[PDB]
Amino acid sequence: TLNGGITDMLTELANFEKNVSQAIHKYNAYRKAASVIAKYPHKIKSGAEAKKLPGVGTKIAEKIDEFLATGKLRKLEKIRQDDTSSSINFLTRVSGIGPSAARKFVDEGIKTLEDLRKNEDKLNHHQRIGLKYFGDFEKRIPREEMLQMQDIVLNEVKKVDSEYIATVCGSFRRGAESSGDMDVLLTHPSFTSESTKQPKLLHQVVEQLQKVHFITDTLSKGETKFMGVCQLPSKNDEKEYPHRRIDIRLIPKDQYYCGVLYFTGSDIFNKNMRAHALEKGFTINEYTIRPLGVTGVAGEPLPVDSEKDIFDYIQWKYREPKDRSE
DNA sequence: CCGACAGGCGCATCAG
DNA sequence: CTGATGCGCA
DNA sequence: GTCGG
Ligand SMILES: Cc1cn([C@H]2C[C@H](O)[C@@H](COP(=O)(O)OP(=O)(O)OP(=O)(O)O)O2)c(=O)[nH]c1=O
Ligand SMILES: [Ca+2]
Ligand SMILES: [Ca+2]
Ligand SMILES: [Ca+2]
Ligand SMILES: [Ca+2]
Ligand SMILES: [Ca+2]
Repeated sequence: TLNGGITDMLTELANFEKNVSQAIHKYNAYRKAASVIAKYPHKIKSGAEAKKLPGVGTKIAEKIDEFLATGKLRKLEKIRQDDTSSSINFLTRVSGIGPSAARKFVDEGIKTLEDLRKNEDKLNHHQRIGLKYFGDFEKRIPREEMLQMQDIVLNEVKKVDSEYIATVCGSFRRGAESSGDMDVLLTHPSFTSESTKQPKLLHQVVEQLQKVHFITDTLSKGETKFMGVCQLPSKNDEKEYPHRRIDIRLIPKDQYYCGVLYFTGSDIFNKNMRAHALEKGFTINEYTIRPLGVTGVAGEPLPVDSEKDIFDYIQWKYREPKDRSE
């Protein structure tokens, strides 16, 4: 809230570039700016003051100038009244409709929740589930409920095979008091970078979670990654809990820390960490950290036995999950 | 100035 | 059918 | 939209 007006403003423009301009690099640029301003511990008095931050430049500065003086932004007022823009922006709030489909729907006269709800035959499976649980997917998950979802998931995973480890990552592991969804990192000794000795390792976990009515829906599902919906059981004469987005990723056990670094986030922390490693001659994915030879070719994986080790290689002081939030 | 800008899984489509 | 490209999302 | 080489 310190520069809340400013970071709200920038985030809105970020969402505009992504969903309407389909300009993914302007999106990121505005998000980087937002991020850096949020962490800045003085009430910003001018654009010039903000320009001294990395990722804030000439044009965001002018925008901050206009906002400080008048309390709003002309470019945004216009965007707020452009019907098309607002309609394309709204439809992307549905899980499974990105900038492209949203623009296609709006060209065909589909602009509202009602339009969607009586054109189910035009949506793919994912888009349909997102529509179905549209309101639920935008409620946040209190940490108390995340703690119950974690208990179910670990216990059921345990029940399929005691050798599995499941770790709830995302904002939950960063200690947040509320979460947007649930991210589960799954490992098992039969799946490593060198061999897959059992098949259905992810499937059997999903199947067990569906069997106890915890996973209610499936958005997509391959061998290593599941994306879907889950729900806590409710007691008698109570309202049902909202349905919730759940992601489960099966990662090679020997690449656990690159993996858990990756799903712990935040999204911008990773982007800033991958972007900083690139500048120091490495590349990081969910799997490995590798060096970069002059040609742009990735060297062979470096040894890693902790989250901390990854931070060393790119000359960063270890930051606890709590301190990786935006 | 002007080239990247993080990286990859699953689903969907298109050319052959 | 592969293989390549784009989308939506993590 | 921003940066740094
Ligand atoms: C979406 C996204 C996720 N990630 C990583 C980091 C995230 O912690 C993880 C998935 O987390 P998410 O499920 O996106 O949740 P979150 O960490 O954003 O927190 P919230 O629930 O409050 O929205 O994957 C990226 O590196 N880049 C991205 O763009
Ligand atoms: Ca700057
Ligand atoms: Ca969406
Ligand atoms: Ca999450
Ligand atoms: Ca997620
Ligand atoms: Ca029900």
